[PDB]
Amino acid sequence: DYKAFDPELWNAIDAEAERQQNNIELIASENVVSKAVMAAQGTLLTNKYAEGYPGKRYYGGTAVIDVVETLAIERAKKLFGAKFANVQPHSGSQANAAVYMSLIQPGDTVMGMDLSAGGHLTHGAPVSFSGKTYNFVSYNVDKESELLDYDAILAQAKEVRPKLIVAGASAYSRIIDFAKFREIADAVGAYLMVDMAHIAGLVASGHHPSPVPYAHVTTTTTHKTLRGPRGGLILTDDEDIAKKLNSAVFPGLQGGPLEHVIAAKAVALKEALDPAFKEYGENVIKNAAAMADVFNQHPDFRVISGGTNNHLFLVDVTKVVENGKVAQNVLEEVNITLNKNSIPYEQLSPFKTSGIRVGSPAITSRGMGEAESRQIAEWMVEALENHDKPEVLERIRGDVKVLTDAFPLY
Amino acid sequence: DYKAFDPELWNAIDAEAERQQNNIELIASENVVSKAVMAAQGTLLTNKYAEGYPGKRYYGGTAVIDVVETLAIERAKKLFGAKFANVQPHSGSQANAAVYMSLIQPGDTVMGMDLSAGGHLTHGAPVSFSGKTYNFVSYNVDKESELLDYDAILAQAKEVRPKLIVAGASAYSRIIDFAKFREIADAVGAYLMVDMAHIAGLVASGHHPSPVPYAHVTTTTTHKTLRGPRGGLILTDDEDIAKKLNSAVFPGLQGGPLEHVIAAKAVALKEALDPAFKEYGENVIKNAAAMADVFNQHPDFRVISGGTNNHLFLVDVTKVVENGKVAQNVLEEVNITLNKNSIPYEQLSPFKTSGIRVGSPAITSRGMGEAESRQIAEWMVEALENHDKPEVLERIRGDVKVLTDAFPLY
Ligand SMILES: Cc1ncc(COP(=O)(O)O)c(CNCC(=O)O)c1O
Ligand SMILES: Cc1ncc(COP(=O)(O)O)c(CNCC(=O)O)c1O
Repeated sequence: DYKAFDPELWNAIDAEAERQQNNIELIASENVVSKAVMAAQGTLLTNKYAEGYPGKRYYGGTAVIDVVETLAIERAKKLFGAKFANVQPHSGSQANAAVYMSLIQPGDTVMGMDLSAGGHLTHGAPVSFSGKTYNFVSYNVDKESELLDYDAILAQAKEVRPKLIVAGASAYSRIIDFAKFREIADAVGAYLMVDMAHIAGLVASGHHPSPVPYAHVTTTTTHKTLRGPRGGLILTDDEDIAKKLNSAVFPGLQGGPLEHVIAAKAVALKEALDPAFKEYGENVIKNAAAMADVFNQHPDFRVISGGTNNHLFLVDVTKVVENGKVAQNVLEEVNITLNKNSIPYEQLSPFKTSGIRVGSPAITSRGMGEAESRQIAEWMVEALENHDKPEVLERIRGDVKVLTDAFPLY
Repeated sequence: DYKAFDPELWNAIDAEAERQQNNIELIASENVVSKAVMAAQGTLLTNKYAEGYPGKRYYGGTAVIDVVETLAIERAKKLFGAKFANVQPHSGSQANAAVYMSLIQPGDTVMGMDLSAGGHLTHGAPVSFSGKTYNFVSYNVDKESELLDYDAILAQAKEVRPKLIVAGASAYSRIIDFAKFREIADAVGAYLMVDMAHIAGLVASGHHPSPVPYAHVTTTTTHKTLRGPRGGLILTDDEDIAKKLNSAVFPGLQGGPLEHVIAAKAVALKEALDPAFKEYGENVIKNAAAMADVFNQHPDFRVISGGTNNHLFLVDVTKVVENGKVAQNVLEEVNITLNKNSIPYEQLSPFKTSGIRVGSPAITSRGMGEAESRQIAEWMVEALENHDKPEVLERIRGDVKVLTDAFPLY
């Protein structure tokens, strides 16, 4: 009945479902969640106000909510090996804000990865509250290797004297050495915060090393590789920091939490505890590597750092099309959606960029394997090399429908 | 059948659905959303990253999200009579942070309603980002009348000279005069921001005059009287302000918006544009006045300000029990949920308080009318008077059950 009351809206919703089905989604930060995760978010837990924490709420009627939120906290702790977790943050951005509010004061100096080399807005962009409220100094990757250089970062930290060093990225493909990051922090008396949003699913699956034992605080989105609902999570092993973080999230930054989304976080966390989640990780890794190999081997394309050891990579497209916006547009013409992306030391406009970013998680969740991944990468190459040949694009689009038909979304 | 995979979680959701069904929910900030609102939040829109705004997004394949977000925006504009809307804020709290970021600077001075008299945490509590970043100086209500004194407030503003005045409350039962707050702001060169979270539904129905033509910026939750999903929303008629508001929400404070929630916002807003929504407004007013009438007349209970012209009211219970907190524990024992609440010039610990806050929107959304409202108040009065007599509560509990069964939740 309700779809009949509001056809403009439900038309659009059904349209997005079909668009997800008919597109090869390579946006590295997307995934395809389980029906269970969506169903948890679609429940009447949305009607409950629950300011406060389990056992100390500011409203009655919260005993069941407590069981739910407590499930979520305990499942995170268990899955990531942390002594404390906070599952209330609305987003990754909010989780990160809460941590800054807990460990440093406005105007304090913070080191963060450079936007262009893979850092997130909340790691010090001047347009973000992060850059506005704190004095962020950025570190980069090496210009020749495109890898983190832990000695250079140490040398810079010794000069800069930060209160906090932030590690983690949106577009770095290689394994990060968290033990080195903590060594660096320790050497200049800084806190270390790790934002593992992109890699949390791989930390869970055993395919990326955990920052949890080395960071004072670890943040993540519950979406992305962890294949959860859209939201945030915070972890730590320090009881005192945990009190500060809890106060920072509420009443410091947020009001009432989204308990329906929290339910959905509990769902996702239990899915990631299942042994099958190790299989998903292994496949995420293989699928991304297979796609990258195609570009490595092709002479007109270069993969940043020469490859990947996680779920994503970047490709410099500028020998074949003008810039990354162009490549993003062309691939979209063949129902392959990704995002243009700055590469390290990017020479072009931020609105244009020299690169594209590709990820495996969504296709891996639809059940695709190495060969499909390889084929996709061939079609991307082919579409960019023939971007001005409508007839080729038309043909690729049809080949892609065969593949999407063959691995249905749900 | 995924519920079989996680029975702890899903049993808990069932428990909460039965708690909500067998409970008279009088927490004034709660409501009961339509199946359609829940369904929209349970969609696969949760899979989609949409940093940016309609037409100017960071990622590809966002043409359908844009239709959905544009519906929410267009509906908020039609419904509230505003020229601009931003529907991305994750919460009421995030919405208010964004306005401050847009209109004033850290350290600037702001007047907002005092917490004891029903201002919100984000209107200046020293444990909120609001009081930590900006110099909040509170106005109160008259000590006698327990009403807002616009003369007193004008004079205080003339001493204080705030950059911004914030009006709106979580616990004031009377009409707020937004024309007066704007003439007050105007007299000192201040912006006026109204946070209408509690009354947005009544504004929507015509039962409370609107702040929108008087406030430079209006904020609200989408949950509460507007009967929508948990979320925030921001309105203005000034274009230059709108641009800032948008930059503040993203990349200023947030990252990716919750487009499934935004779909749900769109749903709720079309519901509120339906002429049936005015009938709901009407009953919300009446049901609250009826529950309030019972306490006025009872000699052991005073109702703050003497009564109400909106969806809520406060009651001093200290005659009959020690404090608000105790009231709340007792009433919960008969399946009546509300919250303890400071009364103006609260004497007692804020962990205790002298009052209860009562609201009609949830019970009105279940179909109850004046007789049931009145009866519910009788039951409350009765349970507080008989608070250590378990055989009585047991009886009230049973009579409550008849009424909850009679007005089933969905
Ligand atoms: C590392 C990192 N941290 C925080 C966030 C922010 O999360 P919210 O959008 O939930 O605020 C992101 C999003 N990154 C977007 C991307 O790479 O596509 C991120 O990659
Ligand atoms: C006036 C007002 N403004 C903002 C908020 C905060 O919204 P979020 O909780 O979505 O951040 C509230 C919550 N008020 C809680 C209550 O009345 O019980 C509020 O009452």
